[PDB]
Formats: sequence, structure tokens, C-alpha cells
Amino acid sequence: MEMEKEFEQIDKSGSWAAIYQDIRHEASDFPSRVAKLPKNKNRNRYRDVSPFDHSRIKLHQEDNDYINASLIKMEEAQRSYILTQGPLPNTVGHFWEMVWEQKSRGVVMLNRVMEKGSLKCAQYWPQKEEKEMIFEDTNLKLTLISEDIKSYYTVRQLELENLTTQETREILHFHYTTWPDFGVPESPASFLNFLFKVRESGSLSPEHGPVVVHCSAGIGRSGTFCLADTCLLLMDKRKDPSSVDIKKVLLEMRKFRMGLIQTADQLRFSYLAVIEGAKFIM
Ligand SMILES: CCc1cc2c(=O)[nH]cnc2s1
Repeated sequence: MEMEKEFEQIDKSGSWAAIYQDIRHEASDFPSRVAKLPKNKNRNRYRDVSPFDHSRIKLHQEDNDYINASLIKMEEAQRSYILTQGPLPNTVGHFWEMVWEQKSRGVVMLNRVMEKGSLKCAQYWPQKEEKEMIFEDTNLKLTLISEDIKSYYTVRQLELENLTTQETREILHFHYTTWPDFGVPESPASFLNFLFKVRESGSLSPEHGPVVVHCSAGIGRSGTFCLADTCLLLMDKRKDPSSVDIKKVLLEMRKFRMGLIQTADQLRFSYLAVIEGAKFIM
């Protein structure tokens, strides 16, 4: 079926939970043996969210190459994304090592450091220009260059230096700051505006490594971001845009990382975002 009328048909019939459970039943199951090794317990935020072995990002290190991060490669859309958990106190150096080694231009953050009164990720970037951060375990230096605070999101320019080679690179940090503590946003308008700002920066384009996107677990809000982006790109590429099947795209992405889209409300919100976004594109 088309999207917008499939949408109204699920609303009127109140069957979002059944649709979402079907997706959960059909989703791929691949091994995640490296994630579960005992030496990696303090590298995982949640015991039930792990990268598959076949698509995990490897650190260029011979001691321990493990990080909780996955490469999502979308062949028809010609887009790639790295989805990862919010960094932990003992993985902030690994996080920036990955950004460096994978040649990423942008980092997309969809959570606040504290939500619901608890810490959802480490304070992994510097908050003042004159107070830079050094990650001694991976030999990187990170400096805040500039910060632009808007009503729904903040953009930061960061400098990452590889202290071993003295090479430097400019990284863009796109921080969506207004996702509510409970539920999903009422309108997708500010989320779509944010997606378009990431796109306009070059951070999603083939001349760079894959964008790094995270929330707390790296599957829920993060899944909504890449699912909406890929669906809108396919609607632009194909002769028949109504042939884009959001459930099929989501199942394809779940071949690369488990659990993408965590609730039936996130599923409904993803439909809403793609529907509204397709009108603005034209
Ligand atoms: C001025 C260009 C824009 C495109 C776009 C979109 O596709 N979705 C949401 N906001 C915008 S702004």
C-alpha cells in the first residue's frame, strides 16, 4: 500500500502495536559473540543491545578492537551510517578513535547527557574553547572551536588532532536537544529541519566516511533518524515514489543492527516524518 493512506488505515484501526510486533518477529537474528566476551562487559551500556559480528566497527588496535557500533550500508539509496551507543566513561577515547579511523565528518547526537534524572551518556566533548580534552589511551586531542545554539538544536565545530601524527581534522557536532523525556515529538517539523541541516553540511555525503549517529542505546531515536533519511532519498531516486515501503526499509536496516525503532510510537513517528518530509522536498 501507499504510505499516507496505510497510515490513516492503521490509525483508524488502532493496530500500531500489531504492526510493530510483526516487524519484531520478522527481524534478522545474527550472532554477536565478540560483544558478549567477558573482557568487553564495561564497553556495553545495556546487556541486551549489542552489535552483530558481521557488521560491527573494528578499532585499529591489536589489544582489543571492540566498540558497540554498527555499519548500516544501504545499497540502493547509496548511504552509509554508523550507529553507536552513547559513550561510557571508559569508552570516550574509543569513540573518537572510531571517528578518526572511519574518516567521519559529522556526529549526530539525539539525547541529552542527563534525562529522567539519570546519566544517558558521558560528557564526551569540551564545553569551553580554552579547556580542551586529551584522551591518553588513544592519543587524541579535542578542542571546541565554535558553538551555535538554536531553539531545537545546537551545532558545534570541533578540532580533532591525532597526537601521533599531528594531523588535524574539523568535525561537526549536530545535537538535537529537544526530544522529550517520554514519548515522541508531537510534530516532526523540528526533527526534519534538523535532518536537513545535517544534510546541508556535507556530513552524509560520499566524499566523507559514514556519519556517526547515537542516542543512549543507539537503536531508537538513532533508528528513526536513518530510517527517515533513507526513505526520503529513495522517494527522490525512484520513478514511482509511492513504491517506497517503510517497513521493508526498516527490516533491511535491521540486518545490520538489532532493535532499530524501539516502540510502536517511534514507528508511527517515523511514518509521520517521511510523509511530511516528502511534501517539503517538492
Ligand atoms: C530550503 C530547503 C529545505 C528542505 C527541507 C526538507 O526537505 N525538509 C524539511 N525542511 C526543509 S528546508
